[PDB]
Amino acid sequence: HHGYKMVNPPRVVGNWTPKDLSFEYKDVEITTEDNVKLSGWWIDNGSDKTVIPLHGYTSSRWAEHYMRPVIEFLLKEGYNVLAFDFRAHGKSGGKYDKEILDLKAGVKWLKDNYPEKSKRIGVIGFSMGALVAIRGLSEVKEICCGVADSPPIYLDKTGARGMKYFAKLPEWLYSFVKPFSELFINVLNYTNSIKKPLFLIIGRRDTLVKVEEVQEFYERNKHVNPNVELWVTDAPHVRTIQVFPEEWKSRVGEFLKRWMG
Amino acid sequence: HHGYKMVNPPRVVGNWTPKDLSFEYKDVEITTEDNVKLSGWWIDNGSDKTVIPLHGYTSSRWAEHYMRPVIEFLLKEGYNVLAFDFRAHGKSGGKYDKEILDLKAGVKWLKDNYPEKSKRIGVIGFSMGALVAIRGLSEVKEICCGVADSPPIYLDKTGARGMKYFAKLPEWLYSFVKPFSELFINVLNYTNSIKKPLFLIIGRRDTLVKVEEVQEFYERNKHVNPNVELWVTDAPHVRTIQVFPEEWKSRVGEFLKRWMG
Repeated sequence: HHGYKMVNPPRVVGNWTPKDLSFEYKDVEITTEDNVKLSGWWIDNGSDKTVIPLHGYTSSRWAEHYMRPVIEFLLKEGYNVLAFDFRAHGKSGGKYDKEILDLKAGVKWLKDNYPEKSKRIGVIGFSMGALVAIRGLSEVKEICCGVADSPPIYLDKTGARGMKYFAKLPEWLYSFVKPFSELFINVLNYTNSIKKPLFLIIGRRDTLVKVEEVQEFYERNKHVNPNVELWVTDAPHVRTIQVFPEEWKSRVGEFLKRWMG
Repeated sequence: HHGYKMVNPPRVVGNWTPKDLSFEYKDVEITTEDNVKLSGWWIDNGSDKTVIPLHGYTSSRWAEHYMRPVIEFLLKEGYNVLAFDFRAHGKSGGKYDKEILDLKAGVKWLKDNYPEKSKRIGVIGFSMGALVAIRGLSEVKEICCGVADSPPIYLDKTGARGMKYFAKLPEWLYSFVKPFSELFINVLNYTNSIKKPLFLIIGRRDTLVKVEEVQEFYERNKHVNPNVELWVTDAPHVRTIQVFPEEWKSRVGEFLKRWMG
């Protein structure tokens, strides 16, 4: 095989909007510093606080097993929400590292256009989005706190684990899933630079990320960050909010109340 | 679940070009009647004959297990080749029935711009592309012959078969593959309208399309088409050319020589 010059994620657009949660919202376009046009929802909930939920690789803002519940949860807590698709995902433009530019653009859009709605900004990321949340908490000054649910710490190891499950499929399904494996950053370096409140969540039934990996991130970061916390759960990858919704929302709700005001 | 408003196929771009086969080629853009911009290779091989190889759903012109071999084969036979990505696949534009418009646009581009290179036009399709080849042979007058390798005859049944294999995967892989199942036309109607040479190829180890389905298409069409042929092979879906390359190329080469001149 000769490899792949380029592998763009699938684009999945769901069939619900914040209207289905009984919240008014705007469809907006956000432009990044490298001129990528992102698609998102601006959901003005009458707050001076905004939380930005970040979806995973190959996912989108619609993912019903974690994005719909987290957006509903955030709005019911009274926060404003900006929820956008990462580049090349969902309805966003761009051809498929750079997702930090997407988050920076979203924060800039809030500060430029709705500063009164974004006096405080928090981030919640899932899977790939949890890595972007971690990077954002380090590099984006306007973010005051972050939740990182199932962050891959060792991208190569996580990639290799996924591959272990490809052996079982029929050949047509294999050639479908393989390019995204091959398409699939030093995460631990961020343990030195994150000094802001951080809530790490990792599940024991996660077949992509080991609890030991997130535990080591915690052990390193806690020596320079007095507000990092770790929750080890009994759920699969990014599905604590699905399997343990009451506890996830209680704990994350308390964390956000603590830092968002 | 609320369903999917829209599911765009993954975009897979490989790392080979016709230069790697030692053939000069042009990167071209072809515009459909509904204004979709397709990407393709125009490979002028000094012939008055062009063959158009059509890839499958979620695939692209690069697929190394059938598209690279068929393009190499066609060029070594001395045919010109126009090889494009269907809408929303590979490098082609469009948001994801309509693939017949893509084929019509390719044929129009040849006839408009290179009529001397396309005195005869043949089509070879694989999987979804084989359905488009069948439809093209019926509806596009400029096409003189077609090869349909592994055409789904009953799209709903083929879709249902694929789903049988989803039960085995870990939950993260499932939510990845499911939208394309749900996203996934009366094919047998074409048995009445196809009157031009048609080579049907179907494998016994095909887990998506039953040999009986393609056999029934053959039985119906042969009463109005004196030049339809059927080859039942021992290969998996679209992989006769991979498992039996010499026989595939010998038989398809003879078919094309018979009709292309």
